[PDB]
Amino acid sequence: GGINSQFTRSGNVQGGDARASEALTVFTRLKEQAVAQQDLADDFSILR
Amino acid sequence: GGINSQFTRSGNVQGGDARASEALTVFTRLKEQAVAQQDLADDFSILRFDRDQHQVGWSSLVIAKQISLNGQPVIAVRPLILPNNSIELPKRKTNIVNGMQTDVIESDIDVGTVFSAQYFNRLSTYVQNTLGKPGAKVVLAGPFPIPADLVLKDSELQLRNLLIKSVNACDDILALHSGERPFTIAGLKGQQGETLAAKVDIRTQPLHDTVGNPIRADIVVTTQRVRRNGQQENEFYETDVKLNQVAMFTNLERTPQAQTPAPWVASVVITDVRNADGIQANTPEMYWFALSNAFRSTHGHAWARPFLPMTGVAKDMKDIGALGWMSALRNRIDTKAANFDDAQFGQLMLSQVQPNPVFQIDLNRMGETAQMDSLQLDAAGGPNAQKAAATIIRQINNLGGGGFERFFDHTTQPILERTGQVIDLGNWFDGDEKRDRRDLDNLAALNAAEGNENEFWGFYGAQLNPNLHPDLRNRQSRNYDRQYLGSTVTYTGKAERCTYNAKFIEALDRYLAEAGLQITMDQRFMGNSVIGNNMVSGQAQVHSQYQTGPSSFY
Repeated sequence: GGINSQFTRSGNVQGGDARASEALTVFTRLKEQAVAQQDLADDFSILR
Repeated sequence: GGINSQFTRSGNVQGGDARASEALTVFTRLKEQAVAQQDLADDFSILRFDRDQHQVGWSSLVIAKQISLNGQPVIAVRPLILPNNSIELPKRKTNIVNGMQTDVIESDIDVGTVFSAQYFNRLSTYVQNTLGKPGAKVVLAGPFPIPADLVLKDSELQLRNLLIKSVNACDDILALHSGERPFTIAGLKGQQGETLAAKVDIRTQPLHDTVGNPIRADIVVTTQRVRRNGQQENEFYETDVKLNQVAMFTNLERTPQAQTPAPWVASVVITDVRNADGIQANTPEMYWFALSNAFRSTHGHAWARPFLPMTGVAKDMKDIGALGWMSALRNRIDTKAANFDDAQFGQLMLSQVQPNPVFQIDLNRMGETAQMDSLQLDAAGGPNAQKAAATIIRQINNLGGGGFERFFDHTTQPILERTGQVIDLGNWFDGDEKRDRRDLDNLAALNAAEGNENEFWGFYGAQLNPNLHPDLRNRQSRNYDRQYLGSTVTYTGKAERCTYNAKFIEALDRYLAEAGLQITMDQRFMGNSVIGNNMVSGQAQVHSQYQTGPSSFY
């Protein structure tokens, strides 16, 4: 919390979620592939 | 040597180290990736310390960051040793005598003995010459070896975390040398109506280091900030409310009394002390605040909780029934029974275990907290005994106001004591997963050897016999581990065990408690425990030859 802002050592550790961005990228690639193969229609959206 | 130059056959063989260039390339790529993602700042350098052209035992990687203080350059270095399994260092020979025969003992050399004063002097001179500053001051930040048998091709995350932690340590030491505001508990009030709570935990899987090294941990004590207001929002969401963590495990030692005091005494060993993951700062005054949590484990005899049997499984390695082998009855007490429960478990602990524990620490000069372990080792005993104690007292005074003299007197009271015990550091691969070598303790050896007391006594003497030479003790300890654990043992370093002063812990706890720190946390009749306090000492008071001879003196 305020301890990090009180000392402010250079460099960043943790503070992120890495099982969401990769899933979003995978889903976007899968949607693009499905649309290319005339399997779906470009009328929906994917959000995080 | 000169033979090759005397014949000069075409072609070259060997003559190189291949576990340094690849590591340097990996570290450069990781640094570039981290800088690209706005994770670090381009202000530090990575250099290689080749053993071939410096004539040293092991090659190393050094991370140097330099600043300017009042016009005087200052360089901070964090060397990383790189042991290799493809080459063998020459061993150390020692001689002992037995009667009329003398023999030679071939010992082994660890990583710690390699990092000597001459090694650091050569490293500092090389860094000074490379960076273009011949007279710059160089300050150490704490070595950290990279264990062997580790494939660098698929270990990118551990190396990245190690690099970030090394940069953080360099920043910490530079800031400490420059001079900043000390961390005090007076600033932890928060003035928002919150309280600090300590949670105890019992674990069965070992903790892991930043490089995957397992660490034994049975009792874990943590400190958190509880900010539960009335209509608290963010249900199921928590904002990093955690400050410290201490890993502890208990071990039993037997006092030498022939056969009312319990035969065995429980000693608690502190293995790892660390802060929260979110906190990126490491200062000396946080170490004592975190260490103060160790004494809190005795609030409800929580150190005995791992000893009680678990229901359903029995690894038979930590069984407490083996303690009955040397009891009044020869056989072992049989747990895992319908009748057995906590009703007489307390009776057993009262009748065969001392109520009070003992606190010990496994100091390591090559661990993550090397800069404090070395200081405590120096304070334990040596040429630098007064300076280390004065520094520790000054730090404790800086943490929480002052006036520590009312509770402790370092002039006529030792802080730390050295028991003359050396502990190997290694890991053995269990059938399921890799474990820690320190799982083998007195209870484990007693369980392995069911009734043969002489073998167990030999094992116990192989640890703390003052008469026997230390090399023989290390040899016996290395043989016993192979005998019991398995063939997968892999040693990685050395550690030393020390015993804290009994009054020092209580004085520190009372000083922190009086300094405005408030921490809150959490059957069959046996007899009257209070009738014995009131006892009449005296007896009722009611009214109800020596022939001599001549003496020249009088």
